[PDB]
Order: sequence, then structure tokens, then C-alpha cells
Amino acid sequence: SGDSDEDLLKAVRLIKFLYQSNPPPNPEGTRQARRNRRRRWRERQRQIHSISERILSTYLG
Amino acid sequence: ELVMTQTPSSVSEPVGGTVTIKCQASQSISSWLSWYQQKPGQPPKLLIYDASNLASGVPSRFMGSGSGTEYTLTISGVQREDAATYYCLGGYPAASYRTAFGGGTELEIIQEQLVESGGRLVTPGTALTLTCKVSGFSLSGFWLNWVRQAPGKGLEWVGAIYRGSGSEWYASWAKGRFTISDTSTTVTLKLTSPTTEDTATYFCAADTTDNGYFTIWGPGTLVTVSSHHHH
Repeated sequence: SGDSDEDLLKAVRLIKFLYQSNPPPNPEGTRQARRNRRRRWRERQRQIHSISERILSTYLG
Repeated sequence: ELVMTQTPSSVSEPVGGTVTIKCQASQSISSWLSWYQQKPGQPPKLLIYDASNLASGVPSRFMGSGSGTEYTLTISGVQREDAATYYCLGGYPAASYRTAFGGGTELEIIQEQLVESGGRLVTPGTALTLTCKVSGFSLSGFWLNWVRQAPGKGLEWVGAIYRGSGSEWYASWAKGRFTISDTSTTVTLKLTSPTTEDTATYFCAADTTDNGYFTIWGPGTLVTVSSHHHH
């Protein structure tokens, strides 16, 4: 059962990586590409949240 | 830890007849269930995703169902081109119970590129390195899985890597034995001390959505672990 503790820590580092690898977007494209990069980021953050939630609940289920 | 109990082993059905393949998860996997069709000497092709969703190009005759823990693939108006071998894949690499394939059902009837190289005849003991070259992925980071298949046996999940980080995840049997590593346009699989029980075709599959299912597969590489004999 020593593995399941390291597994959860490994799992959290991945979730942490996921978020860190989706950084807030740089303003360029005058409200058009700026709104596109904004929309894109929000979509991805929703996904990162739902994957985290699902990964994590296997460790507290 | 996760065990996909698949029934039946095999099914003989005439053209037009209904075909019902079932998977029973050992743990609550939810939407984490995908169905794959595999033809002789071909890598599996994705059919159904997130339990009920149909993959792009797949005909309507293939339906995916899921009631909590029990899962179902129905091929309704069966055709001669559906004579293949079907498997379910349940779970997630990063999940506590990992991701596992069902036993598989053999049915008889009456852009993104992945290439694995390095499959050779190693002698029992000899370290081996299988390398999966990755090209055309509009994706920076994603899961790159290693799936093996012993001759005339089912698909097994070796492990995966989240292409960005160093998040290596392996099956119970695989840990210690195997080592997945990341590079620029590549991902390797190292067999540290292989036995004859490691003779199989090794495939590298990509999860291009991060939802736990394999969309793109490689051709496969044949690995043989056997000692030489006199001629």
C-alpha cells in the first residue's frame, strides 16, 4: 500500500503540470484573436478541472 | 487493479443478426470505456468512446451502452466486413486502478502518425529498446501508451507517459520490468531484463483528447525473445 501514496503524489504532479501547461493567454489580435485565445483557454480549464476531479476521486472513492 | 471482465469469448453469427458484446468493470470507471475493432495483422481501430459515442467514419450499426458498471457493444445489422476481434478499454493511466483491456471477443460471420521500430530477436536477458516516432500531432502534450500483444493472445496495456512531463504510469506486472521515456519527436519503451513471456507485437497508441481513449495507433513492432538453435 506504499505505492498508492506515491501514485497519488505522481497523480497530483500531473494535474499541477496540466494547469501549468495551460497558461493565461498573451493579448494579441485586437479583441478578435484576444477573445478567441480567451474562449480557447476557458474551454481547456474546464477540461483540466473535470479530468482532475475524475482522477482524484479514484484516490478518495 | 482494474479488471475488465469480457463475455463471450467468441460468437458465430449470420449476416444481419444482432451481436451483443459485454464488459464488466471491477471498479466504477463511469464514462471511461472505449471499444476497439481489430483485424488480423492490423492495429486496433477505435469504434466507440466515452461509453456511448461513435468515432468519426464508423457506421451506425455499432452502438455503445453503459449502466454504471456493466457495458455493451451491439453490432445490429452485421456484415462480412465486421468479422474481426473486439475489445473494451476501461479506466485511465493516471487513475488508482489504472487502465485495463477486456479479454476480447472474436466475431465470425456466415495528419497524426505513430511508428514503432526496434522489434527484433533479443536473447533472454538482453535489454531491448522499442522506439515510437511521433509526427503531425497538433498537440504538444498528450498520453502516449504502449500496448503489447503475444501471438494469438489479447491486447495488454504496458503503460503510458504524459508527453509533456515525466508522468510514467504502468500496469502491476509491468512495473520494474518496463521503462517509458520521452524525447523530441519520439517516445521509447525499454525492456530491462526480458523473458520469453515478453514475445509479442508492441504498439504505441495516442490519446489525443486526454479523456482516456486511443484514437491513433502505430503499425506495431514484432519482438521475439528466443535463444538461437543450430541449423
